Amino acid sequence: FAVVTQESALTTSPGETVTLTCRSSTGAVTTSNYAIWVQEKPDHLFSGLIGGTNNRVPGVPARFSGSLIGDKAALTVTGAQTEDEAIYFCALWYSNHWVFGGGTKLTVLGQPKSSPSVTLFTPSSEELETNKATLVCTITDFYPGVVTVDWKVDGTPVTQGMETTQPSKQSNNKYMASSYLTLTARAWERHSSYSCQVTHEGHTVEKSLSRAECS
Amino acid sequence: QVTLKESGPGILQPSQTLSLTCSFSGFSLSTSGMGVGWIRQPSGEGLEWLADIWWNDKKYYNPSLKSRLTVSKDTSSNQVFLKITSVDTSDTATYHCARRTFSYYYGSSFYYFDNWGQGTTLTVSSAKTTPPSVYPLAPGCGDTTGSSVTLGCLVKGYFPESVTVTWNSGSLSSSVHTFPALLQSGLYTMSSSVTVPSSTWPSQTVTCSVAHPASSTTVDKKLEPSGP
Ligand SMILES: N#Cc1ccc(N/C(=N\CC(=O)O)NC(c2ccccc2)c2ccccc2)cc1
Repeated sequence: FAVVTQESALTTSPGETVTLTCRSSTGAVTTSNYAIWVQEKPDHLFSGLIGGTNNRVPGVPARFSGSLIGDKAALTVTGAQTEDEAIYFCALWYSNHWVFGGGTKLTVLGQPKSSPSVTLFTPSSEELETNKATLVCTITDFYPGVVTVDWKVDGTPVTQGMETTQPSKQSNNKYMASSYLTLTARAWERHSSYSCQVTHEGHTVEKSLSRAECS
Repeated sequence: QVTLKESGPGILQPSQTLSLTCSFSGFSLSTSGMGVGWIRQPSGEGLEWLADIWWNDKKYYNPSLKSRLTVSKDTSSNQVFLKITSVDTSDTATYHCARRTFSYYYGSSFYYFDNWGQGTTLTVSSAKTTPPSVYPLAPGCGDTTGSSVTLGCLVKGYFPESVTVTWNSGSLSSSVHTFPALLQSGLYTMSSSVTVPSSTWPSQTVTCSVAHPASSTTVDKKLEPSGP
């Protein structure tokens, strides 16, 4: 019933050394927790990396090493390569059960950072007929693949209504994602300003719709 | 040549019983150190370990799922099973089975999750097969000007999953970005956007075609400009 924590995202460049951690909410991670490490490649491709807490599964590149640093279990990749860009999970053992961490999105820069291309669409007339008003805000061509979507109405924030998708990879190896804000035809016609606030690499890229536009 | 391949139902009504099978190759549960594990990846979430069953028939379970989970092996046929009763909404995820390995090196123990199957998907929805609603995403004001213009298609409320959209522009419907499904309330929702230069629309005709084989229905929607 413990909570296993790992960083959410880490960025590195080819040739660099990066360390990811795994911590137990109940104290120190010892050898008795037998830390495991697995890698997730796009399209449900999982591959085991570390067993015991420092033992490698045969066949795995020699650049992945595992150990215990302080009260946490760690995973170092010496000389990261572009194909190492993936999501890494870690699990700990608590006597009779395993509990996985949240995973870490690891980005190994195989190209310069790219800001997101945002676009915000308004409810179609055909949808408005059914008393429902969906807002579609598409975000593309961003890299690293970590972004943060925020919605508003008249300047005040929204705390109910959005559902953003997990970033997918494109052909150009860049990421894309899509967020929706569902309102009723009523709530839509009772406000004038709508915005999609997209955060990437510290900076914000906000888009907007005003119901007074188009003359 | 170690292989693992999971088998399951796909869609399920709440309350029903799930029955997964993990057929494997390149190893046997007769030999020591061998065993198989069950892990699931809830859509939009991380991993959640389910159960472990070894060669000596030692079973290990998820504490909260205990009362509903039951793992068993068939060394004879070379497959492992997993049953999960009173399945509800929280059980829609993709299920994987992985080879568990045990090593006792110099007093030190090691436990691995080496080989994994690609997975099988399960959607626990009470909903009946429903056709998709298609709405055209024409560019609103503010930014109607510019070099190129991005159009779109909102495909809404359908079941089960699997829908394919095709764009048709009279010049260069180049940048097509199809987005993954977002199961809202038993029915899905996805989007697809295409990009064309501001001189090839409304001039050239753009239409998005939608297909839902499970229902066989197909929709063609023309993208027309949004005005006052
Ligand atoms: N994954 C995993 C995992 C599975 C089993 C164990 N168990 C563990 N001891 C306590 C227990 O069984 O409760 N270690 C075990 C063990 C038990 C069951 C299956 C394999 C190994 C063991 C057996 C024989 C000699 C040394 C160690 C620890 C981790």
